[PDB]
Amino acid sequence: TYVDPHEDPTQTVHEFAKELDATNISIDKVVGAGEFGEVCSGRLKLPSKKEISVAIKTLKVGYTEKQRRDFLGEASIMGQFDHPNIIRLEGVVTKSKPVMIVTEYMENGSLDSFLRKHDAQFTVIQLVGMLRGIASGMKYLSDMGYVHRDLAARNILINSNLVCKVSDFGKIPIRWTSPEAIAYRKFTSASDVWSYGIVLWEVMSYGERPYWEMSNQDVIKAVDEGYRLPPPMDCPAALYQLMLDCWQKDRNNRPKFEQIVSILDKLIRNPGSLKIITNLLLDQS
Ligand SMILES: Nc1ncnc2c1ncn2[C@@H]1O[C@H](COP(=O)(O)OP(=O)(O)NP(=O)(O)O)[C@@H](O)[C@H]1O
Ligand SMILES: [Mg+2]
Repeated sequence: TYVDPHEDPTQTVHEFAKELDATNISIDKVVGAGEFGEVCSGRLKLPSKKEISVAIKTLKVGYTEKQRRDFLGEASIMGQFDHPNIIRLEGVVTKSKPVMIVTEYMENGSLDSFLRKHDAQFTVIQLVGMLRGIASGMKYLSDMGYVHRDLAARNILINSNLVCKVSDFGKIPIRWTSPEAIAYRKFTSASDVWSYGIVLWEVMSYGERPYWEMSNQDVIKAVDEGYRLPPPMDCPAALYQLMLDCWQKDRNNRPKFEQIVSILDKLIRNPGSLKIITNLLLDQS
């Protein structure tokens, strides 16, 4: 079971995060920018003396106490999960400044941008492998009682071996959010399943934006009317059906993450199944 960080004296992070000795951290280069400061790549020397690659996020100089709480709050969530398809927290640095969060390094970065650089260049089995990993991570998160609420290809990271891992544990990504969650903030693991369907579409579309640049009001209305994203080019029928199933109007009719993992495992085991190949499309009822 997950425990929601919220009134601890200062750190609920140390309950779920190792304090690292900064002598064990080396910084290589800046690789991104976040809400709270820079993201860099580097190396961590473990207590066993093994050295691994890591991503390092720093809290900007002159941070507000709210910024520090939000920053470290991500770590306090992430550190509750230990799963091959959820980004691994190596630890935090809080006893010296800048404050740091250290995570496993993912060489190929965010999944959406990675796929956009490789349009039509992976096999269907490679894409299904990516999707299976994401579903497996979500199965564990849902098992722990955690609703992600931001599941999107931009919040999945991918490593040198194409292994995909759920990231971003911080209103309202409209394009990724279930109709009931938009309508009245009904967030459940079934709303994450909806989001997963959108990620499935993103992956099979090589990082096309869901609903393109449609007005948000039109995304909301169109989906409510029963319209759905169309099958990506050369999309296996099995995978488009899985998207449609994730996008059922009635949240109780959507598959559970365990079922999604099972469906994808069957496609991996019987790759011939993927050879059957399938503007918004109306599929009311
Ligand atoms: N563990 C990691 N390994 C390698 N690169 C990473 C890692 N974490 C973050 N990055 C890189 O840093 C970028 C920004 O980090 P991210 O976790 O997306 O923070 P953010 O606050 O969501 N900012 P953005 O995604 O740019 O709006 C990502 O797109 C990656 O390229
Ligand atoms: Mg991000």
